[PDB]
Amino acid sequence: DIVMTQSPSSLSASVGDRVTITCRASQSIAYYLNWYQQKPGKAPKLLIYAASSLQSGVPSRFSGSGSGTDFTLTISSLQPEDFATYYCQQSSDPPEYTFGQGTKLEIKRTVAAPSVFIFPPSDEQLKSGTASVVCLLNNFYPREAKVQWKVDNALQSGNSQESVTEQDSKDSTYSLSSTLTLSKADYEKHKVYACEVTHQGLSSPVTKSFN
Amino acid sequence: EIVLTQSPGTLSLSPGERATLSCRASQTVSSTSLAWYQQKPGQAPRLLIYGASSRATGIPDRFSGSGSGTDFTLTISRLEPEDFAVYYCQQHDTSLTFGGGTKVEIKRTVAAPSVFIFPPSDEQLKSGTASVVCLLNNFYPREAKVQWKVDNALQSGNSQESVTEQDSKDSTYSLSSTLTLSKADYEKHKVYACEVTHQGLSSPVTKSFNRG
Amino acid sequence: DIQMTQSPSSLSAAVGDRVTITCRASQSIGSYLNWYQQKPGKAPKLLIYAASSLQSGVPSRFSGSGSGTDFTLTISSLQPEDFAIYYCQQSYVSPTYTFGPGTKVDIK
Amino acid sequence: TNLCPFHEVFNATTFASVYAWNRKRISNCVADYSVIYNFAPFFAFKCYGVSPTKLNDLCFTNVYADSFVIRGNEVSQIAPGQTGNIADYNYKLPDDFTGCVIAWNSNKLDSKPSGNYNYLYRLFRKSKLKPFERDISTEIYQAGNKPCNGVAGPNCYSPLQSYGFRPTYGVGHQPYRVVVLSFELLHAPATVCGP
Amino acid sequence: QVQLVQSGAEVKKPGASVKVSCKASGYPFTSYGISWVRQAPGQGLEWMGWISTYNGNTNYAQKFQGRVTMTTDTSTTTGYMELRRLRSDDTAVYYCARDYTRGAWFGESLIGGFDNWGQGTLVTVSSASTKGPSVFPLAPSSKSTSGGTAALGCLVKDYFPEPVTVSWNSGALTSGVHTFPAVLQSSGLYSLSSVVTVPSSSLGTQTYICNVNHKPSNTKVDKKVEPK
Amino acid sequence: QVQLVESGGGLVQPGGSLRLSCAASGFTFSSYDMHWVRQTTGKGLEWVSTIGTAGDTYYPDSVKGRFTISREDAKNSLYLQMNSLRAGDTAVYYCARGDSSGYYYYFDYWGQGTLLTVS
Amino acid sequence: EVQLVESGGGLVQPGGSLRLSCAASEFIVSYNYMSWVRQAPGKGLEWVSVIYPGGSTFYADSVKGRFTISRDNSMNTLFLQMNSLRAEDTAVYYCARVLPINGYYLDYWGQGTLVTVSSASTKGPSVFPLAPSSKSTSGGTAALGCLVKDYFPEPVTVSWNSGALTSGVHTFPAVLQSSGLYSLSSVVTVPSSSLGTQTYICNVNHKPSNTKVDKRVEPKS
Ligand SMILES: *[C@@H]1O[C@H](CO[C@@H]2O[C@@H](C)[C@@H](O)[C@@H](O)[C@@H]2O)[C@@H](O[C@@H]2O[C@H](CO)[C@@H](O)[C@H](O)[C@H]2NC(C)=O)[C@H](O)[C@H]1NC(C)=O
Repeated sequence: DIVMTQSPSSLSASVGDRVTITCRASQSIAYYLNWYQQKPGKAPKLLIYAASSLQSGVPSRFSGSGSGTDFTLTISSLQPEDFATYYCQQSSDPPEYTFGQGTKLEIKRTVAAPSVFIFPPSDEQLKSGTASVVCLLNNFYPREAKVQWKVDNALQSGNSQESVTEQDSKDSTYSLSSTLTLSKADYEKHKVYACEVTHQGLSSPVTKSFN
Repeated sequence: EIVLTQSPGTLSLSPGERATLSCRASQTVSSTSLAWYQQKPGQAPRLLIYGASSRATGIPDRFSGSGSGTDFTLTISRLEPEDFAVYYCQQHDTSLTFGGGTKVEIKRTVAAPSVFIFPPSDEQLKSGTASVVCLLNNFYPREAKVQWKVDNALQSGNSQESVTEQDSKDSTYSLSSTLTLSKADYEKHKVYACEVTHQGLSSPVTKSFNRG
Repeated sequence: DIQMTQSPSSLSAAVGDRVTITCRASQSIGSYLNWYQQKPGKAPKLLIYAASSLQSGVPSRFSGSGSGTDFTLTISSLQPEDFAIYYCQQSYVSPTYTFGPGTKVDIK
Repeated sequence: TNLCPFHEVFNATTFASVYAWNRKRISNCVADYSVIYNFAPFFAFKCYGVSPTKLNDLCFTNVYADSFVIRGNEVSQIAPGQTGNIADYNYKLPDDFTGCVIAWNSNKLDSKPSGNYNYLYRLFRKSKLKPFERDISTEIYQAGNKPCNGVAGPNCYSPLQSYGFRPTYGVGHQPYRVVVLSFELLHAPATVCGP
Repeated sequence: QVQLVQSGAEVKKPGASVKVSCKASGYPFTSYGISWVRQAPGQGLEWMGWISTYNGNTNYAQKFQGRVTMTTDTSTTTGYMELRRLRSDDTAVYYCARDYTRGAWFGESLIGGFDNWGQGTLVTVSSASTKGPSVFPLAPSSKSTSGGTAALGCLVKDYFPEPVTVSWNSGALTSGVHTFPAVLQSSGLYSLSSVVTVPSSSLGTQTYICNVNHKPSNTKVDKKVEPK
Repeated sequence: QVQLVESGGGLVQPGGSLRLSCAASGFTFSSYDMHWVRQTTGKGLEWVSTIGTAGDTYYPDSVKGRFTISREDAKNSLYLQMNSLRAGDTAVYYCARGDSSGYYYYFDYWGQGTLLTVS
Repeated sequence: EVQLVESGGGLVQPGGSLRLSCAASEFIVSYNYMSWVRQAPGKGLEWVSVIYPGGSTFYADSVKGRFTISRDNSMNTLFLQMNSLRAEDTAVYYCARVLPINGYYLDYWGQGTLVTVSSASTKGPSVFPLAPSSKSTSGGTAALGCLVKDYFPEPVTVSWNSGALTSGVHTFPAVLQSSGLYSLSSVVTVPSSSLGTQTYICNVNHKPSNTKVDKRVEPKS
C-alpha cells in the first residue's frame, strides 16, 4: 500500500557540516515515522521514533521533524562515526510496516584522477576454454563512472560484470574492476581490445589495448 | 456553573444585510451541547440550531452556525422582515443554562420626536391624585431622556415611563411618561415643564404649561 | 470478505454413478450455505438451502451435508439432466453475499 | 406500546472508550428499525446471521447495545473471527455471533486542533480476551525478569495509550463511532418485536 | 403535527401554590421527557427542571430545589408542575417543552435542544383584589396648529388583572393609534394610556369616544373626549 | 407461476448511462425483496444491489455511488440506474427474488437475463 | 542488557526446509511483540512476520502459507519455520522486539543469520594469474593480481606473501555469475624497478573446500 521514497539516494559531506534527509510518503501517515542507522555488516540501530522523539543513548546532534507526507532528518554537526546508510520506516498500519530504499552517507573528497590498467588473459589456464579480460580502475573519486567495452571496434553488451570496493579510510578513494566474458573460440578471432572509461576527472575517454 | 455571555445586547441592522451574533462561555463547552433559539414578540421560542452546526426541522438556509471551544457564532445571510427578534444560546454540557439574549432591530434614518403635554383631567383631581403625561411621538433612536421641571426645580423618583415596540410601517418608537402627585402639592406650585434630550434634536425642547 | 473454494474444478461421470462436490470457506459460517445449479445459457436454480434442506420441487437425489468450513453436495443417481455447473453460496455475512467459482459435471 | 430507545444510543453526546465499551440493555419495547435505514450513508453496516431486510419481522428476548470509539483502520476488526490489537485486548465478538455492526465517521465531534486525549485503548495483555469480556485494570505491565512494584520504567509499561485525534489526519486515523447490536433469543417469551 | 396545550392564566396570592398542566399529542409520549422554562416579564429564559415520562426520574435546578415538583400521567398524556410558597417575584410566563437533551430511558445527554414548545401560562402573584379602571380623559391643547394635527387620548388608572382592551370609536380610528404597555405602580394596581393623532380641523367636525373592556370585572366603560 | 422478465440491455459507450427493468408476475410484489446479480466469465456470479420492503437499499464497496436501485409497487417493476460505466461492467444481469426460512436467506427465483456490453 | 542471539542459518536445496532460532535474555519473548526482518544481499529491509503476546500471528504476502512463527516459553526462544524455500528467499534474517508504546518501532535487534537457497554444491576455487603488460611503463607497474572463479561458498581469504604486505592489497567483493558460482578478483601495485625482486604470490584459502592453491602469479615475460 504505502510507498516511502527517500531523497537523495547518496549524499557527500565533510566533518562538521550539516545534512538533511527527506522521506516522502504516498499517503498521510500522521507522525508514525522512524529512522534507523545501519553500518556495514551490523544490525540497524534505532535513532528517532514518532518523527521527533530521540532514543535514549543517541547523541543530541540527531533531530527529526515533519508530519503528514513530508519528513526530514537532520544531523547538526557531522562526525566520522555518522557515515552510514539511513532508513525510514512507516507504521501507519500496525501489523504491516515498510521501509524506504535508504540513503548512504559518504565522506567528501577532492576530485582524483583515475588510473586505468588492463591484463591480458593468461595462457596457464587458457586450456580450460574460457578467456576473461580484466580492466582495472584504481583510486578514483567520485563513484560515478561510465565504462564501456570495445572489442574489434564494436560495443558489446550483457557479458560484463563490475565490482566496486568500499571507500578507503586513509585516502577516501574507490577502485573498480570490470571483466569481460568470452569463450576460447571467440578469443582468437580478433585482437582489438579497448576499455573505454568516462569519468569526471577525465576530459576525454581513455582506452588501453593489447594483442 | 458555566455562564454564557451574548454580545452585543442590541444589533441594529438594515434589511438584507448579514448578521453576526456571539455566544461566549467561561469554560469549555462541547460542540454537541450548544443550541440557538428564536423568539418573536408575543410568541413562544423556537429551535434554530442544535449541535452548533445543524439546522432544525423547517429552518431556511439563511441561518448557519459555527464555532468550537468557548466561542460560537450564529450567522444570518439575508435579513428578511420576519427575522427581527430576540435570539438565545444555551448549553447542557454542565447542568443547563441560557444566555442573556441578543435583540435584532431595524435600522432607519434618524427622526426627531414630537413632544407634547397634557394637563391633569378635572375628574381625576376630584379624587385627590394628579397625573401629567409627556408624550414623545414617532422617533427612531430608542435612547431618549425625559426630565420633569416643576416651577424652576427638577423632580426625581416620582415618575415611570413606558415604550412601544417598532411600528411595522415607519419603524419608529413612541414613549410616554407619567408624573404622580396628590392635590396637596398640585396647587402648591405653578409651572410644570417636560425636558426632552434626544440625538435627533438640535437643542433640548421643553414644552411647558401652568395652572389655569 | 469471505472466499469460497470448490473441488474438484471439473468432474466427469457416467449415468447412474454417485458424484460428490465439495465447498470450503475461509471462516466458520455454520449452516449458512446454499447450492445452485446452472445449465448453459440459462438462469441459476436453487437446490439446497441451510446446507441440508431440499427446495420444493427438487428431486430427492440431491442431498447436502456439513457444517463449519466443509460442505458436500451428493447426487445418488446421475440422470442425464444433471450435467451443469454447481455453485455454493454463503449467507452468514450480509448484505455482501459471495459465490463459489463453480464445479462443472461432464459426461463420460 | 413503549418504543425502543434507539436514538439514545446513536444520538448520545459522549461515547465511551474501547476498553470500557458501555453495554446497554433494551427489553419490553417495539423496535422500529426504519430510523436506522433512513440514516445517512454509513461507512459500514454489516449484519451476521440475520438479513438486514428481515428485521421488523423478528422477535427477540433481549437486545444489547455496545458503543465505543475507535480509529478508521480498526473498524474491520469488529467482526467474528478477527485478529488484531482491538480484537485481542479490547473487544472480542464470538465466532457464532448474531447481530449487526454500524459505524460512521465522527471527525466533526471527537477531534480537536490541539489533540483529543480523552480516548484510550489497551495495547498490552498477557492473554487474549474471551468474547464479551471487559478489562479496566491499570496495573503496570511487566515484560522482563525483574518486577517493578507499580513503578514505570525499563521493561515496565502502562497498558493504555491515547489516540490524539486531530482534524488534519487522514480517513484512516479519524474517529469513528461504532454501535454493535447483539440479538439474543432463549426459551423465555419474546420481549422485543418489530411493528 | 406535534402540539402541546397548557392551562389558562391564573392569579394567586403570596404563600399559596399553583399547578400548571401540559397536554401533548402527536408523538410517542414515553420516548421523550418534558422540560419547564419560565420567562419573567421583560427578562430572559431561565430553566426549572426536567422529568422522564418513562420512569419518573427528575432533575431540578438548584434555585428551585425544594419548592417545585413535577409529575406525568401516561393515561392522559399530561405533564404537571407545582410551585409552592409563591412569592412576589415568581410572576412570569411558564413554558412546557418536549425535550431532546436528556434520555428518558437511561438519563444521559443527547445532541439537540427543546424541539417543541407550548403556548405559555401566565401566573400573577400579588396582594390585591379585583378592581376596575378609573378611566380619565386627556384633552388636546387650545393651540390646534403647527401642521394641523394634534394628539389626544384616554388614561386608564388603578386596575387589577392585566388584560385591558382600549379601542377608539369601535374601530373607526385604527390608524395612528398608540397604546402603551401597562406599568405596575407602587400601590399594586396597573395603569395604561392610549394616544391617537387626528387632524386639528377634524376636532370640530368629528367625535371620538374611548372604549375600555375590563373583562375580569366586566366594567365596560365608553367615554368621549372633547377639547377643553 | 412466478416469472421475471428483464429488458434494457445493449451497447453503451464508456462513461455513459443505461437503465434496466424487470417486471414481476405470479406473486405479491410488495411483500418480497429484490436483488440484481451479475455474471461474467472472469469472476463468475457477483451481487450488485438489493432493495427491501421498507425503502432500504444496499450496495457493495465496488459500485456504490454509481448505481441506484428503485421499486415501483404499482406497476410491479424493478429498475437499476447505472452511471459512470467502466469497461468492467460488461456482464449478464439477472433480477432475483429474495426469501427466507427462519434466519436463513436464499434466492429462489431468477430471470432469463439481459446482456450489457460496455465497449 | 537486552540481548538477542540467533542461530540456524545454513544452505538448503530449492524446495527444502529450515528452522531458525533466536534466544533472548533480560526480557521474555512470550510477554513482548516479536518480529522477523530480512534483507536481501545488496537490497533494502523487508518485513516477514510478527507475533503478539497473546499468540496472534501475521505474515507478509510473499511468505504467506510457507513460513510459520512460534515460540517456546520453557527455553525463552523464538522460532521461524521455513518450508517450500525458493531462490528468492535468500537474505540475512533478524529477530527484533517491537514496542507499540508511541507508534510501532523496533528497538533491539539481533546480529542476524544468513540463509542461502541454491542448487549448486561446494566446489573449489580456480586461480588464473593476471599477467602484466610485460612492457616498460613510466609510472609504477600496477598489474599483479589473481582471479578466483567458480566457487559456491565465499568465506574466501586471498592474501599475498603470507600476509606480510599490508598496502596495495585491493580485494574486490565477490560477484555472482550467471552460472550460479561466485567469482572474485584481486590486484596490487608495485614499483616498476623491483618487479623481479618482489616475486609476489597469491594465497587462496577456501575452508568449506579445503584448498590452499598458489599460482605464483609469475609475470609472463
Ligand atoms: C438522531 O437525530 C437526528 C435528528 O433529529 C432531529 O433533530 C432533533 C433535535 C429532534 O428534533 C428530532 O425530533 C429530529 O428528528 C435524526 O434524523 C432525523 O430522522 C428523522 C426520522 O428518520 C427524519 O425524518 C429526519 O429527516 C432526520 N433528520 C436529519 C437531520 O437527519 C436521527 O434519526 C436520530 N437517530 C436515530 C437513531 O433515530
